[PDB]
Amino acid sequence: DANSALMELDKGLRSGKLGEQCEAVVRFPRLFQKYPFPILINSAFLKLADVFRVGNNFLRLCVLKVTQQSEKHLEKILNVDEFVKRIFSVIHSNDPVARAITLRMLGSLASIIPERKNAHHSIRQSLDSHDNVEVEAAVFAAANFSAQSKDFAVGICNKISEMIQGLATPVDLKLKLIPILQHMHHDAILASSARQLLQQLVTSYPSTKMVIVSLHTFTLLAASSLVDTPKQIQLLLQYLKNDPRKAVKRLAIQDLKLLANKTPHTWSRENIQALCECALQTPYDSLKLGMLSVLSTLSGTIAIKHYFRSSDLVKLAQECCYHNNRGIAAHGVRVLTNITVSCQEKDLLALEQDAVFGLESLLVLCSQDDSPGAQATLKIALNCMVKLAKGRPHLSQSVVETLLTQLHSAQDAARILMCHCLAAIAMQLPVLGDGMLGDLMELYKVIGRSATDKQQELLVSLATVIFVASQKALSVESKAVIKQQLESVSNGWTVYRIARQASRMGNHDMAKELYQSLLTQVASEHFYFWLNSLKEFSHAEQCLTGLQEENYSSALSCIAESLKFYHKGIASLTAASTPLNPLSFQCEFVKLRIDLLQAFSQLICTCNSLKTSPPPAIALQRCGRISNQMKQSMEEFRSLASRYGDLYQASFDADSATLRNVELQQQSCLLISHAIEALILDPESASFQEYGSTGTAHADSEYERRMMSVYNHVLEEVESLNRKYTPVSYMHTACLCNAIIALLKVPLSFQRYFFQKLQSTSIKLALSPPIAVQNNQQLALKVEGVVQHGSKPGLFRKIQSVCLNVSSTLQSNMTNEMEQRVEPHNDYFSTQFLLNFAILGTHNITVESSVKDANGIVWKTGPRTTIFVKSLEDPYSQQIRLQQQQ
Amino acid sequence: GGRRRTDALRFLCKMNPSQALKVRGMVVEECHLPGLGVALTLDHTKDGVSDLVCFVSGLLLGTNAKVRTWFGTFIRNGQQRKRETSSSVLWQMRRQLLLELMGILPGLKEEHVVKASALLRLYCALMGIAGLKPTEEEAEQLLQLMTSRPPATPAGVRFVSLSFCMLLAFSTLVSTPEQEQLMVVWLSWMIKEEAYFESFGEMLLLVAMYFHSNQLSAIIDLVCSTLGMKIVIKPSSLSRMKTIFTQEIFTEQVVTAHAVRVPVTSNLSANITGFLPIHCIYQLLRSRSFTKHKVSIKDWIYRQLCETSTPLHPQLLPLIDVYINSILTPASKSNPEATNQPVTEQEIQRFSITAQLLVLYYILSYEEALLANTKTLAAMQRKPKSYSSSLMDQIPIKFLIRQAQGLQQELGGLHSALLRLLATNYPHLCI
Amino acid sequence: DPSQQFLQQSLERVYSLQHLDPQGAQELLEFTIRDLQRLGELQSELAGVADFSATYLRCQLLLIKALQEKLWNVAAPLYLKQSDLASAAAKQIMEETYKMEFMYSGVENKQVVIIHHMRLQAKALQLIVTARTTRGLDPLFGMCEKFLQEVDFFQRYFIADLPHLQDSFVDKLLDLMPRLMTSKPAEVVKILQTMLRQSAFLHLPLPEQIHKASATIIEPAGESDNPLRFTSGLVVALDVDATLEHVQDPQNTVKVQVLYPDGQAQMIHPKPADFRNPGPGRHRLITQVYLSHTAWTEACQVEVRLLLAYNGTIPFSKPVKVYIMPKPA
Amino acid sequence: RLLLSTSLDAKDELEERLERCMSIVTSMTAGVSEREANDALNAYVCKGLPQHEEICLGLFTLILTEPAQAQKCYRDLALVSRDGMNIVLNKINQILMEKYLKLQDTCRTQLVWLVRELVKSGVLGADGVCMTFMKQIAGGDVTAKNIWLAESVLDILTEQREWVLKSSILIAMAVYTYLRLIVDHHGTAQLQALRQKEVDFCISLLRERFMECLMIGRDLVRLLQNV
Amino acid sequence: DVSVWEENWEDDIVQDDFNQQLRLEME
Repeated sequence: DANSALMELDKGLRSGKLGEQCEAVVRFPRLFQKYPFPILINSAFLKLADVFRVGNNFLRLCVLKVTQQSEKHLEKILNVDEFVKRIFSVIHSNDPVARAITLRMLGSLASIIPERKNAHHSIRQSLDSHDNVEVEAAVFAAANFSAQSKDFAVGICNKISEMIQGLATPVDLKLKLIPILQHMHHDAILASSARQLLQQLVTSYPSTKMVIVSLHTFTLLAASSLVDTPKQIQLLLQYLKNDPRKAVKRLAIQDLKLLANKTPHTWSRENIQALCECALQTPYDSLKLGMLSVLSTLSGTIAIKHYFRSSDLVKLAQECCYHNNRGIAAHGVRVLTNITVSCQEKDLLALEQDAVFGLESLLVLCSQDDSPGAQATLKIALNCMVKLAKGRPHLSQSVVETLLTQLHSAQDAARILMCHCLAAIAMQLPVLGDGMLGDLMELYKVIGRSATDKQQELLVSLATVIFVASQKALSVESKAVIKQQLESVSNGWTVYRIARQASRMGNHDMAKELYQSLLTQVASEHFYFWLNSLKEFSHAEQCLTGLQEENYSSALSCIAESLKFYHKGIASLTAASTPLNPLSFQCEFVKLRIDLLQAFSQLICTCNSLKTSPPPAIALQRCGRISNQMKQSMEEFRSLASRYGDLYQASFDADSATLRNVELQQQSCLLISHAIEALILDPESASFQEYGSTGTAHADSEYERRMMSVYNHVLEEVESLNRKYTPVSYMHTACLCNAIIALLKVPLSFQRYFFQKLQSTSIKLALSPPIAVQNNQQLALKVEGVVQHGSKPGLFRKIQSVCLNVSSTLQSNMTNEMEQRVEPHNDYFSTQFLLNFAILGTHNITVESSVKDANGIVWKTGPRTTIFVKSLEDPYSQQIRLQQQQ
Repeated sequence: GGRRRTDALRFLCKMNPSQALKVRGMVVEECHLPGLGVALTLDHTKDGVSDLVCFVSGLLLGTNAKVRTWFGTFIRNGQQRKRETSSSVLWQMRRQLLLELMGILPGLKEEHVVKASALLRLYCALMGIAGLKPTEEEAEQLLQLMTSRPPATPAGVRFVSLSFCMLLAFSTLVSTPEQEQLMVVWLSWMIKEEAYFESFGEMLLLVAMYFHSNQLSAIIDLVCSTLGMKIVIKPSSLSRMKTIFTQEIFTEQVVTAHAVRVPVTSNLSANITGFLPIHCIYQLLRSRSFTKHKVSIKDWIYRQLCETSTPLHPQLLPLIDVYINSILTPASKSNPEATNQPVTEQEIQRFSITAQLLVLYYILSYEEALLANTKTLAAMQRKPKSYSSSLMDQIPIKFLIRQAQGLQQELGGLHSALLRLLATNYPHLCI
Repeated sequence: DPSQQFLQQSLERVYSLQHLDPQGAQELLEFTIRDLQRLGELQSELAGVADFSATYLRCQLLLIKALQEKLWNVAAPLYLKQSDLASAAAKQIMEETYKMEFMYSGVENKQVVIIHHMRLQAKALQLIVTARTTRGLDPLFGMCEKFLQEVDFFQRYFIADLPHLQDSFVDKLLDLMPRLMTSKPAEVVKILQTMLRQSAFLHLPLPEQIHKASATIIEPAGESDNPLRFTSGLVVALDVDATLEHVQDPQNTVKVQVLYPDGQAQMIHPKPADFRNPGPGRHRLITQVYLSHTAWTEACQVEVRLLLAYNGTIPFSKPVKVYIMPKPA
Repeated sequence: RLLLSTSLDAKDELEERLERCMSIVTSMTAGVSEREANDALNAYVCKGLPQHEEICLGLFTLILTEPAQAQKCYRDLALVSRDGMNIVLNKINQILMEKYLKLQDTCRTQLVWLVRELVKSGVLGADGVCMTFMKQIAGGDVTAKNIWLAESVLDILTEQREWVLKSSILIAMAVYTYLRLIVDHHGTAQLQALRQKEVDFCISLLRERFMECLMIGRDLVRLLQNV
Repeated sequence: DVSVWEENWEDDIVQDDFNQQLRLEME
């Protein structure tokens, strides 16, 4: 029990022996962790303050440690007055150490008790004491209170001004005193006075340590108070150009880096001009590197647009990209990359070649250095050329060419990073050239007997670029790849990742071969079934590759065979599900794929039925059977689209790529449905405005681009047949089944969330409840749920507000319908609902939970928890009702 | 009517074989006519793993509880009625499973171990959820499958754990005495094996300790967690098994020897929950068993403390306290940690900060125990065996306690105990 | 004043640099609204103009982000409204335009014209998304006719201000008004869609002096676990006290609202007598709101909030909540 | 009222102090939620020392009043006690050994529950409470309620024998008193089982704490010869 | 710091329980 533990811990505090006392004191925060109950926290802190008052100095310091650690819990203190009063009493002790500990205690407590005048006066008094420990404690407490309070801030600002101006203060204490001024951002005039004070400081104390501290404090103050940021940047540039000391210059670099990271837009053209001039003039490599890092950080924002041709920045960037030092070259080429991508001015198009060639030079420099700094510079250069290629395709071709030329002679880690960069290049830009594939295959061959330890990641990355490059099917080169794998790998995990990439890029035959080869290595049950299911899905998709244009019999045959393999695969997959990591997304995705293929099979069957079931002689109702079958097909495809949308809403944890893939599947379903509608059911109602910029969309994957291309082709095909034929013409079914086989021609691509799941978040959804309640007293149910997270909470999404919806029904009707939106508010929400049950009997209470993200999208994620409640009345009400029922 | 409908669907599916599995999927979705689904699977079957095994495993162990309950009711009703007249498709399915059983039995081949384990899991699902009373030939084949000796691979470890859980769950399976002595010689052979512990040894030790403590409910929890479903086990059968198990195959001496043979749990912490070998060692040490059975627990405790992650597993501090208490028995006591290279190298081949703090707490609490016992002693002159004052010089106490103060919330009880030790025995460090 | 000229030059920076690509525009808009919010927090004097400008630039940012959504390069049949952001963007711009118009005191006609222009742009965006999602010609015709009626109402209302809205959305619509009126729903929706994309960003003139209105409920305070026990069916009266600042017509515009824990959102009109003025630029509000309901299984929390009504209503203060425990008969 | 009495019984000033304690502790609560109640309670306690003592005695009497209220007020007392309630325990001893002749049966049961809670929690000075409560058992009597009380405190002591172990003098006091009870009690099968429990506990204490039993005196042998 | 490829699957700083067991199973 909470109170039992509290007093069992308390008896240690009263033990007298110091060991047990300090043991209990440091045991207290764990008790707060177990029981965040404000009653317990209040009582415990009162006991803490009592023992702090009466105890010796070491016990007081232990209580100080506890107070500092228990920061999150102390805003729930009820009797703050008594607590701080008995804490404050120790400040009158003649023992300077006790006064210092009390000052530190008040500083820790400053969050819950600002604007307390006696505490402020105690801080102000101790600041001018003689004992250095008390003075340092007073400085710390002043920092905290000035962070919290406002009037205290201006008072301490005045006192610090007259103290630093004074001569009694030693140099070290002056150093400790200056960063107090970083909290003077409470109002404009106070900040301006602090700025005048800091100007006085830098003028009249020019030695290294305190100019360092003072101008860093000025930087923080300007960052907090945005009014004086331009003059602060101007002052920093002045100190960078004029001051000769290396340390002061390096601090200026760091402060400008902070300001660039925190407010790039405020920078002016003059500031960038001055920084570029400083970079050009200085001869030291380290200072140049740092200020070019600042410039590069600026270049990756809107500062370039505010800056604007050939100017100081361009000349500096060109000069630095060929500098000997690796870091300077990296930052210079990044500046050139940013300036080229950001704007399309004529001089930029002229100098874009310079950026590319400098990038190649950096690549050849870093291709064999093999050091962590070299790895970082190589990563920077590869990211820069990926961005440049995303901006400049005609440059991207030469980028690909030089990447392939340097791939062969590069080292293993350099090859891994180069392959990652090339994979990004190929994924974003489709027309990479199949001439790449020969070089990659040749490189893959020689690497087969290269090493054993680092060979694994190089192999998987090389296989990834092979699959991404092969937009079409494979050949005997796949046989070479699998032979090399079987001969040299002997690891399996790399085989699994290569098969996973194969399934990702649609090379499903390779995936089938690898999964079949890999089945024996596994040891568990669910993993064995999962691998078998992946093998069967790969086989089913490799069956899909047998389609040819305009052949519909073979198309139906392939669809049926793929349905057989898919059913075997889904049986194996649903055998693999376990309570730990239940394969929910995979099961639902495979079910929807099977249902879509079944819908295509039935639609092909109806297109054949147009000639197989001629219209009755009794008889656009002439082809009655075909009309009814097309109605059923439209219903089935609409339901399939709705279920794909439901899967989309349920897949909140999934990444962007998986969501886009599911959206593409739903769009295919909607395309088939709309084609059915326009061609058969009502071409008059088909007033489509499809004419637009659909083809100009930026597709992020080859599969997505092909899907959009076939969408556009089918849509323009439908429009040409809008009115040109009778509603049940053979051309309609011909175009429809042509669209079906065209959609099925491209291979299905899996995504991250199918294999690897991140951002795992669920809702416990506790509540306050086989249940019954009086009908007169309407039910009030309190619900609350902790929102669990796994590793990074906000990786892709960020839950901005929980949405709760609850329903009531009898015979197990929708009688209690209301929606509530509540924020997590420290990742644990709570609220209540009021429900009524007029009907006596069995009532089911279904409560649903939905998640609203930062973008405003509504996601149906949480548990579909349901509870049963019985409805009944009290005895005397029923008795009087029966008696008066005349 | 049901038989006629099932026969008509069978003829329809035989007429269009490619869409048969579509009909099976529709059967599963609608939860109507399970016998039809089983018959369709059997027809579609005619090396890998049979699709029937995958289908029944998916039905029984899937997420959807409605399908599980529906299939369980179907199979239970099918078993109850007609007393094996061979009309129902359930007996055809059981005969198919028997044929698969005879197929997998030969020890087992290299890759056949995973399929055998899968069949064991399928039969576990059947006998647990369905309540299918096995036949005598079924029991004989199952027990023959349990007795096999896979090649001590991780698949072998999984297989032997599953088989042991199998024997634990269903004492009716073994039945007659010859099968019982077969299973006990199999258990003895499994005990004699060592490569499994690189796992099965941990759960075997756990079940032995639970039987000794008679925590049968914990046995049920562990078995259900290991297999992967919830099953009512009727603990009376577990008592009957526990009788022979404890009295012959696991005495306190042999389980103690196995426990010191058991590997430590690497990087243990509050992140990983449930019972662990540390709990078993703690229970044994509480019973003073190691000194009774003359077993050197010290090496295991040292190596365990070397393997620790940042959050503090709650059982570590009571373990160290009892172990230190175990060093102060009158007649014979457990060997304390060596003054040599273990302790010295721990405090300077890096080791975790938690490991350093735990061993430091061990030294300090050992000093307290020395001061408490030497007041009485009444034992051999080597009973103190105190650590050299030179050793106390090397160990940086203040720096490590600074680090502990930095990492308080991960090491609550540890930090509190450490501060108590510092205040009570190193006040000059507490100025 | 350094702060005033800082705000002026930041706004001038935004007005000069609006012609960037969408990424740069979004980044600059985000940085500027962050800076304006920080300035409003830092100095309470300029909090009025700061929050006003923050709302206007947030409207602009919402408009910009909506026009870059994926659906503009996908055909209407393939559209799915589950991932849609344009409708929510239009809704938020509508609410923020109402906040800009009514919440802040001292706004002159020269600000009302731009606020209504932003409202017109939001209505146009709503028309665009509704045309995208639907397929029946007649609702498109009706919606477009209503939208053209609103455009006519706007341009007739502010006849004296059109020369100062050059290159704006409404100006370009007026230049194309006969063509828009005569054209079919598809052609008109397409041409107004491509017109809205190229519309310029009007320079909002800063008022000479402007304060944001705000209320803070203090009678229930932050509440407590203690519930107001009383018999069910009957009514328990709850005192309401709030401090209203810079409200133009509080006795008419301000309405107290209480939300029971269900769909029933009861609304109340405080009488003009209870409003009292202790000092200039503020208004005290003493109200005794009356709450009744049937029996509850246990004590539950009931929410009360201030609403600022106009001619609909908007939220006006932090939603305070109190615990009520209606005991049975 | 709380203590059984009639009109002729003297107006007990200690009981009037208890009544004033009832007034302040109940009227200050006013049936509000425990949060604000304990906030105000701590304020009143920290105002001064006599009001702190009055609040403590009110909590103590509430522990003797009603079960749910006893639980809540014992919680509040453990939460708000400043000095660990040592002088409160002193006043508990005084009220106990003085007013036990008139204490109501429900109050007796709730006081026994409070004693068990204090012993289990290990509050300092509980040995004094244990030995003064032990002193009230009258020797050579066979009243059912007294025997039930003896059995209840015996159960308390048996479950917390370690707390007896850390209290050196209480070992001797308890073993001597239980030997006296053993020579007093006999006659019924329930008393026979009680005899078995007492003799087992006493033998265990005597063997495990022979050195501590040395200071009991020669009367230990006097008790031994009869048993 | 920056990453060369954003959609790279070989990033294994965060390994889920399924992949944790799968890696340990066959290595």
